[PDB]
Amino acid sequence: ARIIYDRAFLMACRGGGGENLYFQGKHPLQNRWALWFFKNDKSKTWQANLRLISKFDTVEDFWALYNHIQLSSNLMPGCDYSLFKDGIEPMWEDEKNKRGGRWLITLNKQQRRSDLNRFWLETLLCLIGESFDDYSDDVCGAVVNVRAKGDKIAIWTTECENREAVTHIGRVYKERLGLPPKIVIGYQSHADTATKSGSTTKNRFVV
Amino acid sequence: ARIIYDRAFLMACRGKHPLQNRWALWFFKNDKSKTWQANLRLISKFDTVEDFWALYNHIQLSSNLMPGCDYSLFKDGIEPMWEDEKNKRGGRWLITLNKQQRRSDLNRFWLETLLCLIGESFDDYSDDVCGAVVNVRAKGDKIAIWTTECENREAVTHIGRVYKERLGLPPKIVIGYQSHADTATKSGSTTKNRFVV
Ligand SMILES: CC[C@H](O[C@H](C)CO)c1ccc(-c2ccccc2F)cc1NCCO
Ligand SMILES: CC[C@H](O[C@H](C)CO)c1ccc(-c2ccccc2F)cc1NCCO
Repeated sequence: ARIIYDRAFLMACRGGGGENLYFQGKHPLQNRWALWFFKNDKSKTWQANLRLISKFDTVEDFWALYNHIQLSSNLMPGCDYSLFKDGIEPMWEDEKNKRGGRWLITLNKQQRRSDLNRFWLETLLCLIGESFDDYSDDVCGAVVNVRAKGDKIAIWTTECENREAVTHIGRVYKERLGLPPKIVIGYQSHADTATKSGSTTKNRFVV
Repeated sequence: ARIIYDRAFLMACRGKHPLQNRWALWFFKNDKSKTWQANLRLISKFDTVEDFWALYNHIQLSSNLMPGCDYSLFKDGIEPMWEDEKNKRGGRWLITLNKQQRRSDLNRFWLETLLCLIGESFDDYSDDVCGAVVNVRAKGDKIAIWTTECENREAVTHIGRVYKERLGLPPKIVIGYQSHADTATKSGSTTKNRFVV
């Protein structure tokens, strides 16, 4: 049976406390997850800029990692963070992303201060909590691109032709973000996003 | 929980199973026309048993063995240079192959070394492993496991003992652990060993 945590449960497991007696007191995740960082440098190759930070598979180890990064880390533009299921690289060329795409939220300059941290955490909860019912199996991961022009947050899914999975992910995600129903989010095939065709990329789906 | 694969398991996964660590394969060469950083090339990274074997099977089919060249597999975020923050206080267990041992032992010992790394073969003391280097040379090839701290005797000697076991070296063939700080100093014909097994 799928391990599913709602938003309230994940939030109550936060701040630590549990003794983890018998190694049996932590709350297991459905999936193991890997946190990645990708910098920009004096042309290091794409592989040399992509770094694995940490992996986890309990609610408590998620929060120790989240609380740590929140206390310790700086927010540099040009950088990207990704949380992906164990064994999927955060690159669209990966077997599990090549046929896929992303549900994209773009924030303007002003919304860095107000919405970036909030929307990123809400995104992470959706992933580790298995919030999309059977369609959570279609999730690969989520990416945050920290940029001067405006930040991007996206959930990556495995198959852009699975309309029922994709649209359900998008509905629940927009709901969990608490976006106004007139803020429309768009799902972009990685194959279209890889092609630079001018102004904007095509949306396969919108919610 | 720690991800440990014995030698039989890794061999049966060959032609996904996650590795404890992500690993980076590097290529380097002693050309003078170019600065050291121009000679250090990053080939690929991986973090599953299957992606290790796709990379190993590829390099085994495709690549040529040129002397003067070095290959290195290091944990993600450690450069294969003794000046790195994770190698500067460290050293290496060293296996020198003589000229005839190239044809017979280089490929075998290099693979057995790689299995020790990706499989986490040293129990808690695999956290002390930084990587492994192969120096392909005319005089005789060198294979070494690099560890992070030459003063961690219990970690170092356990690595050395399990490594010599996994290489199937006879107990008469003694391997030596050399601090990077001594190996950086040229003091004559060989370097001092901090430990021996
Ligand atoms: C520098 C902090 C960075 O900020 C983002 C861009 C906005 O929030 C960031 C990156 C990764 C994670 C992270 C942590 C645990 C699991 C998975 C993760 F992606 C958390 C944070 N920061 C949260 C608090 O600001
Ligand atoms: C010439 C190929 C070279 O040969 C060594 C020196 C002796 O063996 C070499 C280098 C790297 C790797 C390698 C591949 C995947 C992950 C990590 C690695 F270090 C494999 C090989 N050779 C395999 C076949 O012998």
